[PDB]
Amino acid sequence: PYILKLIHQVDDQRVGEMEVWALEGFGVAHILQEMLTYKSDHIRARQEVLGTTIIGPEDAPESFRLLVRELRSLALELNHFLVSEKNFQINRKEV
Amino acid sequence: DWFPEEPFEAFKEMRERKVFDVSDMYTIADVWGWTWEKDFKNK
Amino acid sequence: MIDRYKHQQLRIGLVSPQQISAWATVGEVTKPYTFHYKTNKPEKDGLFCERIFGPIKDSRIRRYQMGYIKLTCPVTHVWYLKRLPSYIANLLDKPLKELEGLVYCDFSFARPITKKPTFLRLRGSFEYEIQSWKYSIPLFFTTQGFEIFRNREISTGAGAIREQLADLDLRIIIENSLVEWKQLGEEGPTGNEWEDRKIVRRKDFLVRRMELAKHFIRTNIEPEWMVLCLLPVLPPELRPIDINELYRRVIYRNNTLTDLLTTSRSTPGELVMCQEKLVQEAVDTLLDNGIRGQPMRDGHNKVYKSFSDVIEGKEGRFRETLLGKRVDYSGRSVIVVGPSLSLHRCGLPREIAIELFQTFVIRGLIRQHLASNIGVAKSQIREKKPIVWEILQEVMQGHPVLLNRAPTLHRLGIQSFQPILVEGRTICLHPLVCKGFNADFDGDQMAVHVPLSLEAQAEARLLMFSHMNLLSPAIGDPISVPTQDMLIGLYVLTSGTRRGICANRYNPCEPFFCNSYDAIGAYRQKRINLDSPLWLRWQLDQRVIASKEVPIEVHYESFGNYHEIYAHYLIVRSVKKETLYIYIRTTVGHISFYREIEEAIQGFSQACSYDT
Amino acid sequence: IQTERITKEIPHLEGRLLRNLDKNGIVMLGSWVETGDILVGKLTPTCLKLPIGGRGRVIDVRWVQNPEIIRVYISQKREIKVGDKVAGRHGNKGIISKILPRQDMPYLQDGRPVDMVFNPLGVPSRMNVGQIFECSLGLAGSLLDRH
Amino acid sequence: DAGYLTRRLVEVVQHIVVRRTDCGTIRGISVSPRNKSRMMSERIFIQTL
Amino acid sequence: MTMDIERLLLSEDNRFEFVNSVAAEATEYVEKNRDEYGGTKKAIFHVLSNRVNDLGFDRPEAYAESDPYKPGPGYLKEYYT
Amino acid sequence: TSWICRLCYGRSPTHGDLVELGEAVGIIAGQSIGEPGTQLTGG
Amino acid sequence: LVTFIYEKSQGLPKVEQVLEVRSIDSISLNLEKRIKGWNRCITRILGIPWGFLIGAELTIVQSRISLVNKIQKVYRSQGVQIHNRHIEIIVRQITSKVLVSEEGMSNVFLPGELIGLLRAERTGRALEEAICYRAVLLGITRASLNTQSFISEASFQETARVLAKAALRGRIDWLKGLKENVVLGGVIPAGTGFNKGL
Amino acid sequence: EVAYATFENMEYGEDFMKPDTETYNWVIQAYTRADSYDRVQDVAELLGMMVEDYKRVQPNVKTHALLVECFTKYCVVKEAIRHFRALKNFEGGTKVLHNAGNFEDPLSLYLRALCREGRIVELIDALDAM
Amino acid sequence: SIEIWYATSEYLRQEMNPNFRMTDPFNPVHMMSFSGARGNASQVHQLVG
Repeated sequence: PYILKLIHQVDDQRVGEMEVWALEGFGVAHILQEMLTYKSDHIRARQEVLGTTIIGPEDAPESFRLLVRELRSLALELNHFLVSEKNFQINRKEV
Repeated sequence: DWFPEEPFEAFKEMRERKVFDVSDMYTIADVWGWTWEKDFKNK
Repeated sequence: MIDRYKHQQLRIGLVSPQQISAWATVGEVTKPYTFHYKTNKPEKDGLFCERIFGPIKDSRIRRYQMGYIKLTCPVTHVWYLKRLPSYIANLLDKPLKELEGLVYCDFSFARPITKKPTFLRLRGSFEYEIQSWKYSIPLFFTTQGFEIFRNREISTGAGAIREQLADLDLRIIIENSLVEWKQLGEEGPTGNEWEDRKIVRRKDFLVRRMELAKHFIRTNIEPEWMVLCLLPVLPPELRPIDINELYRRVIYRNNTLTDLLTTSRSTPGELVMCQEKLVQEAVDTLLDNGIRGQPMRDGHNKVYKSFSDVIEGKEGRFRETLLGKRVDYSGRSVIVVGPSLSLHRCGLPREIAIELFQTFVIRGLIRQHLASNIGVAKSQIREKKPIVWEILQEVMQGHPVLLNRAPTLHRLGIQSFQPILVEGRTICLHPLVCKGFNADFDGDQMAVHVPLSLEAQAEARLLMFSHMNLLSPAIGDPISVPTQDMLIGLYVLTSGTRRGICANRYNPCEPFFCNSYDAIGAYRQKRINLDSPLWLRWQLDQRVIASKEVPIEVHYESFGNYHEIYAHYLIVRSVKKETLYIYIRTTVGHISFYREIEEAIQGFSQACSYDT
Repeated sequence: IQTERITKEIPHLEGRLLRNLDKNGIVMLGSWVETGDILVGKLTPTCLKLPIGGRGRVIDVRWVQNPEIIRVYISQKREIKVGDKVAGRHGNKGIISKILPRQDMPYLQDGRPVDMVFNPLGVPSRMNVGQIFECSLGLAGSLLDRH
Repeated sequence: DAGYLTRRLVEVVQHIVVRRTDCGTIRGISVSPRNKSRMMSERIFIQTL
Repeated sequence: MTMDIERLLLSEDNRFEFVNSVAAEATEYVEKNRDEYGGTKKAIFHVLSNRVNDLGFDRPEAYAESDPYKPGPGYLKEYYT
Repeated sequence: TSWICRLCYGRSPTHGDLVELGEAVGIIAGQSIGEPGTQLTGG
Repeated sequence: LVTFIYEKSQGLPKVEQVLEVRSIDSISLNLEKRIKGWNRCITRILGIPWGFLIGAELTIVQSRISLVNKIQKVYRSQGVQIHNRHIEIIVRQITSKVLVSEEGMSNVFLPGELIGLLRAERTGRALEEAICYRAVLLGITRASLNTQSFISEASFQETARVLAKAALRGRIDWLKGLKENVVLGGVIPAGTGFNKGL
Repeated sequence: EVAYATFENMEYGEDFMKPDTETYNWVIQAYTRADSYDRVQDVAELLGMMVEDYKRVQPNVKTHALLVECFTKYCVVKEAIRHFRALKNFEGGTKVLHNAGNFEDPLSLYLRALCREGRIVELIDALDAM
Repeated sequence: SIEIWYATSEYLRQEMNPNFRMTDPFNPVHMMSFSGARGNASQVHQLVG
């Protein structure tokens, strides 16, 4: 037969929203967090994540912080509080 | 599959199908012994 | 059992003008400017001013710190005015048409404030300007004294709404709405569908109104905040050089309104309103542009993307940015069939593996003193020393990776495999798992992610591996069932002897093997074919699955031995003894298939020798 | 690259990259180049390195010059390999997963080993029997020396 | 169409998680095998139980 | 190890608690001995090998295996894909 | 309606035993119905 | 020349029609006949604390068995085997809320309010302040927009409308769901993230 | 929500963790003495659980004290009267509802609510209890 | 025209498997579909019917 060679290897990432559903189905909460953290647009954590794995969170991701500003621009105040389970001490997580 | 069209017959279907029965038919007054509540409304 | 309590409240609400100022604390913006055309510098007090939004080049604060705009006249928030049903209309009980004309059709409203004394017979919204209100009343009370109580009697624009909202007695609103709602249901049916249609709308309006009022007094949200006097500004990083021209549009429109008020005795009315309705429109299109009756368009007739749009659609920063990320440690390349791979393994190319395990390889070089520091290791990796590949080979050993199909299909669209360094520049994949991924081999590219944290590596190995996910949760059926030529090969094996007229030319009117090993060995020596019938001396119990039928023929010898010929096996019993000899009529293919399963079980048991 | 001065060599660099740069700063016409080697040495008040995958021999270089424009052409002798896409004219697409020596490929009764092995399962599902006709007729045409 | 339906289906039950051992309910859906076989197969009736 | 992983889960009550316990113990191991779990020995595999050995069975430490037939230091085993 | 207990749900199809606490059983149900989406005369 | 007229004699769209519950008769064309007769008969045969209690339950229970049968009818016809659990979970959310009638007004439940069936059943068991509720079937799109979290509703659709309504009320979200913790990057309260890992 | 979360952990738990009369009082008290959004619906549902669990839990003096406190505060008086009538059957009676005049004394509110609602006949009955 | 050709087509599909089973059980096209490895009766019917 006559067989051609194609161009794909000559001419020539993002995790979608569905992969989140699959990860939640497995219940891999730490893996799911890892996708939306320093292995993403997260400057503070990614700055030292190289060096922790070279030698051997607690902050909202930049995406959430960016989301707050957009809602903050629409005269909407999005506040994240952590009411303590020990002494009921309410503290506002800065975003 | 399909409950009876007649509401009275539908009540019969619930009791045999354990959907609802008289044992589940109670209010706050009788379970808490509010005997005085009887003579305060239907007057 | 005490649950590990974790209470995390995430409240949202309207923001007071003071808290808007608190965000900018001073962040006042007055110049509708940006980076200079020539000097490439941010103008002072501009949309990119360094003083307002922090240093340009720490510099990370520009993503967070934001400024505000001081509007001379209040502006209604279009989310609560033109998004039907209007919360302002519900709260003020006035129909939306009256509110629209009060802020867009230069109408006037009577008695905006009730908490202060008033001396006028005027009642409500006046679509016509009062003749005596412009030259007679101001002259009588003098201009200086007239403006003191001017807004107390007649107010125009969003200022009328804001003062009216402030003046609202929320307790009273609940009381009179309830009795009005009670009164409407007292009459009952009216006999007319149209009248009954409207009585339902009014009753639901009253219920919605009092529900809105009951929420206001139980929270710290003031209804005046629906009409903002300060406009927050997005941080410059989030708006690099579309919405910038909107911000410069409201700023310069508002600034020129100041020039129409700060000047000595400007012309009121036709000029004051002109750049007071426009400033309302500028804030309107800035917040929400799709709800406008005449949405604003650019010179190229492009519909402006409002802040509502930047959080509504998929391109908005709500779904795409949050539900999914441009995850690092990702490598996309063509995949090929690794038929020799194990079910839980995947082959990674050297150039893809080194990219994913960049940090871990550097750690190995530093740990074993091959590289003094990070800089030496990175240069050494680029040098591609033979030691680097040896370090990479041991680094990937025991470190699972996640393989993801970008057009994801199932829960198996993302799964974890143990990577092994393989030759070539393509990702070898197990044939069975390529069905869980629907990985056709006419072209496919997978995204691979390497877990970093020890917790992530733990759950990747212990929850997502293919050896623990064999049943589909839909019904509980296996997913890694052999298919394609795997199923063909097994079918040929178990497709046994030709039977009946397909085996003998004429009506009749075979080797015996003491054990399965001889039958397999004879097949290897080409002595018998795969489908050629044979008799296997069966040492176990009766185990073959055949249709339950009486023997075809029983050869009962006179000495007590009787042979029972079944459809698929021969059983030799005796009366004197209890020998119970069984011979199975089968093929090498059935023996090979049975032996393969039995050997797999024994091989797995011996490897996992818990006995020792 | 569209232009800032093109230099023969940039400081704080070694001969691992600047080996092929010429007097102006362009590569030698006919010099082999690997990934990461500098092609045009520019200095702005900015360079041109060969990206990953790009490799081979430099064939042509253009000086245009008014900012100057430098265009450099590299020829790659891209032979077939694992992961390339091959397809017939009947929609029978295929990725290459294995490359075997000629002595272990299946061979005909004249001793010639086959060049490519296809999955027969593709035909019944995809229902393209034209390749079956073309395959057999191609063998006849080559033996009879016909087209 | 199926992909669009997946997003709506997962959203309505994205919050449902097994969080308690036994909720303590007493009411149970009653099923009888004699009034059911007249419509559906008996094999699928097994899967329901 | 795959059989051993399941064997541990047989005596477990919740597989999500098991992985959390394994991850917690693996983090404890690496903190004590930073320069041990980087190459041929993995922190998580060492935990799994220990947990099997705690049951009374025998496994190699961290399931690590060498290549007795490796000819030279520069020779790395090419995988026949 | 915001969660479900182990007994009320039942036995997990994947593991062949009673479901374990913390399983995202709602998302599993959503995918179990959406996945067969791409699978759905003589008279 | 002449024109004859002759008479000649459902997949994913059928399921979406059933799931979205755009019209009550759109799923079976017979459920409306049952409930409409039940609506104007049960509420008058029985008293105030039980006219709506079991009357709504009859609508809920009958809809539950009807909805699962119609959904399973599509998949079983196409040779698709799905356990009832994965469908009953979807139906449970759909047939969960109950709508209070316009007659019932009080400081507890105002008319035109959406509450859960368990909420109404428990409140009606104790209170007598005119708790008049009728069972309501919700589509998956509509039900997902009426939950205990605006973040999930906002990220789903109608983001401008959901946020605007929540902002006035000062809505508190306890992020007890899964999608809520995804957007803010927190560990989801499921799987390995259930409780706090202890 | 902090108190309710603990209640859920024990409501949907083992037999020895099942709530008793004292437990229901604390959960209701948390919702009644709330400095936040409306909680009358939650109290009614929480009360709905207690009446459903009648075979195990029976109300006490503190139970009706909070319900009268809750209903009078949320202006629902007809249900407040019902629990006050049951409250009168206890010897402690209004003194428990008084709470030493603390928490913006609910005992005065019940008297004041009846006066404004015009339910004078019930008002004279309340004075008899005092 | 529609019915006589549909009945003929269905009869050919109906008789396809028994013909393969009774005459050419080891036919390569038959074994690929009958074993369930690849393809179904409808696709084979497009080739041989």
